[PDB]
Amino acid sequence: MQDAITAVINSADVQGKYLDGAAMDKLKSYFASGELRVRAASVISANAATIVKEAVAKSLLYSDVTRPGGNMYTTRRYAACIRDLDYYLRYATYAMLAGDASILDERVLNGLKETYNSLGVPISSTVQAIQAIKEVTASLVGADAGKEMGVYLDYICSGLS
Amino acid sequence: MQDAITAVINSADVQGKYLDGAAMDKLKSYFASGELRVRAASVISANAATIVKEAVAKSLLYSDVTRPGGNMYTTRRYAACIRDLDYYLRYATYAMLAGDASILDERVLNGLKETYNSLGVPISSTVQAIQAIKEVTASLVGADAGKEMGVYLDYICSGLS
Amino acid sequence: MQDAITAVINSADVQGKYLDGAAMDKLKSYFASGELRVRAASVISANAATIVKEAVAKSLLYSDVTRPGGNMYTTRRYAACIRDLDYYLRYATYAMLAGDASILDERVLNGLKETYNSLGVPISSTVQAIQAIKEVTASLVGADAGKEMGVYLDYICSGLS
Amino acid sequence: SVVSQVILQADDQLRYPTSGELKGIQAFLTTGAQRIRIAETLAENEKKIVDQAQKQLFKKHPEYRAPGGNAYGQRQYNQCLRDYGWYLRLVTYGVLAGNKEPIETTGLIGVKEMYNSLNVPVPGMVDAVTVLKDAALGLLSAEDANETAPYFDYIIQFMSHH
Amino acid sequence: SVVSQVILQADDQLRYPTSGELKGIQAFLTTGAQRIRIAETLAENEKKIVDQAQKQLFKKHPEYRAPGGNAYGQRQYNQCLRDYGWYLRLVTYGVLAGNKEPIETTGLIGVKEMYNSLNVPVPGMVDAVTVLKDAALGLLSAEDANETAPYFDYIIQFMSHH
Amino acid sequence: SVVSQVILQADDQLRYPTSGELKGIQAFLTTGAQRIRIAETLAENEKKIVDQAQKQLFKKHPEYRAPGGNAYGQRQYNQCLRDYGWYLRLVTYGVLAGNKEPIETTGLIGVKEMYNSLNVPVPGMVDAVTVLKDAALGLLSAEDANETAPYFDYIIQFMSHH
Ligand SMILES: *[C@H](C)[C@H]1/C(=C/c2[nH]c(/C=C3N=C(/C=C4\NC(=O)C(CC)=C4C)C(C)=C\3CCC(=O)O)c(CCC(=O)O)c2C)NC(=O)[C@@H]1C
Ligand SMILES: *[C@H](C)[C@H]1/C(=C/c2[nH]c(/C=C3N=C(/C=C4\NC(=O)C(CC)=C4C)C(C)=C\3CCC(=O)O)c(CCC(=O)O)c2C)NC(=O)[C@@H]1C
Ligand SMILES: *[C@H](C)[C@H]1/C(=C/c2[nH]c(/C=C3N=C(/C=C4\NC(=O)C(CC)=C4C)C(C)=C\3CCC(=O)O)c(CCC(=O)O)c2C)NC(=O)[C@@H]1C
Ligand SMILES: *[C@H](C)[C@H]1/C(=C/c2[nH]c(/C=C3N=C(/C=C4\NC(=O)C(CC)=C4C)C(C)=C\3CCC(=O)O)c(CCC(=O)O)c2C)NC(=O)[C@@H]1C
Ligand SMILES: *[C@H](C)[C@H]1/C(=C/c2[nH]c(/C=C3N=C(/C=C4\NC(=O)C(CC)=C4C)C(C)=C\3CCC(=O)O)c(CCC(=O)O)c2C)NC(=O)[C@@H]1C
Ligand SMILES: CCC1=C(C)/C(=C/C2=NC(=C\c3[nH]c(/C=C4\NC(=O)[C@H](C)[C@H]4CC)c(C)c3CCC(=O)O)/C(CCC(=O)O)=C2C)NC1=O
Repeated sequence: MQDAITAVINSADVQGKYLDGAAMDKLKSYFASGELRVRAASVISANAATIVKEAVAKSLLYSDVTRPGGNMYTTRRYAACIRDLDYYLRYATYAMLAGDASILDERVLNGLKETYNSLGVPISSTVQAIQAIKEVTASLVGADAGKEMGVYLDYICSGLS
Repeated sequence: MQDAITAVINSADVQGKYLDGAAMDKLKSYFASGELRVRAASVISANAATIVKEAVAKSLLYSDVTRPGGNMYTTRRYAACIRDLDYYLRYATYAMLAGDASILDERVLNGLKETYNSLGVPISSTVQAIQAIKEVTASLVGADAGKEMGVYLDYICSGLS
Repeated sequence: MQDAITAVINSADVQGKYLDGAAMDKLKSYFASGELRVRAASVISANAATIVKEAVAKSLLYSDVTRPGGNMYTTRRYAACIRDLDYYLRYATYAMLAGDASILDERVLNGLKETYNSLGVPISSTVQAIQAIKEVTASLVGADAGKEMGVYLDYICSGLS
Repeated sequence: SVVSQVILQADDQLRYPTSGELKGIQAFLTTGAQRIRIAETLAENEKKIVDQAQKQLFKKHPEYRAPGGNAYGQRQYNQCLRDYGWYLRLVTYGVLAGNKEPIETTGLIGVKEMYNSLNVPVPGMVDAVTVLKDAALGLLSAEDANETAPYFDYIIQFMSHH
Repeated sequence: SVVSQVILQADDQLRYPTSGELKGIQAFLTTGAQRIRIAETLAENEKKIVDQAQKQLFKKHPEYRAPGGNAYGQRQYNQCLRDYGWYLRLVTYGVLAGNKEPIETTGLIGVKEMYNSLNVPVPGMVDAVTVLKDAALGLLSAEDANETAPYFDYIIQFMSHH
Repeated sequence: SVVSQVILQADDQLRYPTSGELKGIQAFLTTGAQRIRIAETLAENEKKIVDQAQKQLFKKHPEYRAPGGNAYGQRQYNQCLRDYGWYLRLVTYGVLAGNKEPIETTGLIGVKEMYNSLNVPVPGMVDAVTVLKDAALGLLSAEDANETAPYFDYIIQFMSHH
């Protein structure tokens, strides 16, 4: 994985260059965004279980997905689904903190689509729940932090589709 | 794996239904077949080595398969082949006892065809030997148990082809 | 793996035959080549680091490969490349000693091309370095041993292409 | 069922089932008619059983249907009754299989994680299945009640422990 | 052969062969002419060797060719003689390789499982190879018989154990 | 950087970053302006810094530019100056990242294997970076020199210890 600083450093290193003005401007942007990112990470950590249960209530409960024939039927599958959502929120928070999506490619999305397809986990419904996580999260961390989290939750969704 | 009872239960569960009359009739048939299945399993267990050596004598011995260039040539390959036949008989007996072929899909056939084709193990000759196992088994457990064992030995053969 | 003797034995065994005159002639050739092979193995072992160092200097140093954007840039990749060359020399020496390339198929080339293409390791430059290893080795072990080593170093190159 | 369990043990040990294991299977399979009678009696009486059970449950726990309670309001209360019918159905599966496996795989593994996420009190579920057991066993003969009680008990113990 | 054995040990230890291992290879490769002479002598005399051996074998074990015996009847007896020629052939491979490997991989791993499945007595095979050894070594010089005896002994010992 | 370090530890423990870890990230990110000033000062003065450094290096080690020395001749000497500029650049990366990671992954893992293969003395590299440190820190304020010294020291210690 890389965070936003290592990403800019790597782009320079592979050219054998010191960081130029444009590169330093990218670092300045990330350094200045520190308070935003750290506060949002603290809020999400403190509210992680609530965010997931509210997202599930909005997007999945009382639907076909939780009835026999649906992929959340059986307590075992219900719990597995919740666990997935716990994962997506935690890893999106990592990526938001890092200002970089690489940890998502390396540790979330790698072979995930094939795993779901083999098991019959519905992509459409999963993406709907992640989108619900995005909106619940935004209601708590505010508009500006909500946008950053939205980038990385959207990233996971795009990677599944 | 499932046995015949769990298979009927699962068909009901995925619909969120109690077992109806047709489902209960399937269970009744399986419960009534208990004596047949248990007796056959005891006979096969007691005679497992004899069944395999007699099948081999009928289908593979004195043929091209056991001469140089054939896949049973060398004591190492001869013994490996016997071991496969021991497997097929034991797992077919499990499936017969369970009244369900799922254990064959999960624990015998999974990746087996690919394994044989990579090693050069002849499918045709393997199927001939399993068919010989079916007929020797039938001679010992009788006509009726012989039919049940035949279903599951045939299942393995179809899975290889 | 097989050495030259086991290869000839296997060719006879799969036919169920004693070794005929032509087969014995192959064995005689290998037995007679013993002094050549053992001396070369001793020389290469004693000079393995020098051979690789000199090959790299001839084929890779001061080129695009060792500058940013090239696959040997960074001390980590530089050292990994050297380690590969150490491998190729050692396994070619095994194969030369055995008078048989099977150890190369089994322990060097197996999945190697795919590994390199996944990592972005350049095949062209690797093959150039191995060819340089061939010429440095030939300068030390002489013309006759050089030819034998050349067979197995060329074998590795063909396997990468 | 009982049969699968024996087979999994045998396969683990690379062996045929033992004479003892086969005798156990034989004994299980001769008890089929009783198990089917129990399953059909519970199925036929589901509405009556669930009604008796929910009446006792909410007499003990009226707070569940008061404001702020998890079963407050008709849609939520009706979903509780739905769950009740589902656990009764799982008990019939257990009785037919002769073991807890179909109950565990469908209704117990992850059950605490699920109901916690739903804000349904797990001790409430323990109390619910306890009076479900009372209602169901009351419709069976003494012999059949004894056969059936451990399947309810398994659910109750599972929801109580760890 | 001796060469591949050294190479496998070296590879296991991520190293070149040692000076000692190389000296051992050198010594093995200069003994090639002797090994080839032994191999050709046994090949040339196969029919005579197997005939002497089978005569002694069935003088000791006439029950093998009596009714109910594994070698009863011409087809079965001839298959024993076939096997005899195969083990003689494997011994020549062992002598050429300078180790037991070609004998073991073709004729010893799984040999007891095979002959048990065929109802051929493994102690009969031990006795068979013992008198095969006698017949074969009798046609070699003292020096060559000493070189060759360990390959027969390896077969005999393998079939006696486990 | 410091941020990814925290994230990797948290992920290893299947948890969110702790309040303590987040405080540490906050403190790091407010020190960005200083790190950028240091990086730009070293970049701007690269030629001057490398010149002072190489002058001191080859005063101590004239044998490196004598016949048989690794830096004998203009092409080789110029490649040394090239390497010098590269390590100065890696130090600026370390300062910006707040840890040694960008230095280690690009210029230290395998560094001894590389320079040994090039016949460049590793103790010469230790001496080279020592006087590079001297030259670079001399162009910074006292505060910034203290901030920057540990990144040079890490290189020096790495190249000293096996
Ligand atoms: C919930 C929104 C939906 C749902 C999900 C569901 N997922 C699984 C099983 C798996 N999910 C994962 C996912 C991950 N594992 C990881 O390590 C990571 C990464 C950080 C992820 C994203 C995996 C690997 C599995 C399979 C292995 C396992 O179960 O641990 C299931 C269970 C499928 C089954 O029957 O076994 C389900 C039900 N299903 C839905 O319907 C939802 C919309
Ligand atoms: C005998 C009828 C024929 C024959 C068979 C033969 N098989 C192999 C090798 C393998 N067979 C298996 C099969 C299984 N392994 C399992 O765990 C199971 C399932 C429960 C099965 C069915 C496998 C995995 C192998 C490869 C690994 C191993 O050997 O254990 C061989 C040996 C091939 C070789 O040269 O290594 C042979 C000879 N060959 C015949 O000619 C027969 C018709
Ligand atoms: C009734 C005795 C108790 C009660 C229950 C109650 N449950 C819900 C909501 C849900 N229940 C389930 C249950 C299951 N899903 C399964 O796969 C299985 C296994 C067979 C079960 C048992 C689910 C998924 C829901 C969520 C909605 C949906 O069906 O999608 C409620 C609704 C309110 C809430 O969620 O809090 C209630 C009230 N409440 C009680 O007080 C009783 C002790
Ligand atoms: C003769 C000294 C003894 C003897 C032997 C005997 N063998 C058989 C039958 C078979 N022998 C083999 C042998 C091999 N297959 C191999 O791959 C190898 C390794 C090189 C060997 C040695 C086989 C496969 C057979 C089966 C038939 C076939 O060839 O397909 C018999 C036939 C009767 C029987 O099977 O019982 C006999 C009689 N019997 C003796 O008494 C001797 C001690
Ligand atoms: C100068 C302070 C010292 C010195 C150095 C010197 N280096 C070389 C040649 C090479 N240096 C490198 C260096 C790197 N490759 C990398 O990926 C990295 C990491 C960022 C480094 C630092 C390489 C690859 C070379 C080889 C040539 C090439 O660029 O392809 C020389 C050349 C002579 C030689 O190889 O021996 C020298 C002289 N010599 C000193 O005395 C100093 C202590
Ligand atoms: C005995 C068999 C065997 C081989 C052959 C082998 C090769 C080998 N080379 C690798 C990497 C590598 N190989 C090189 C090689 C080079 N890059 C260049 O530009 C050069 C032209 C070249 C040197 C000649 C590089 C740079 C890597 C590292 C790639 C990376 O991780 O970025 C890797 C990936 C895993 C690792 O780094 O250890 C393997 C497996 N490993 C083995 O076990």
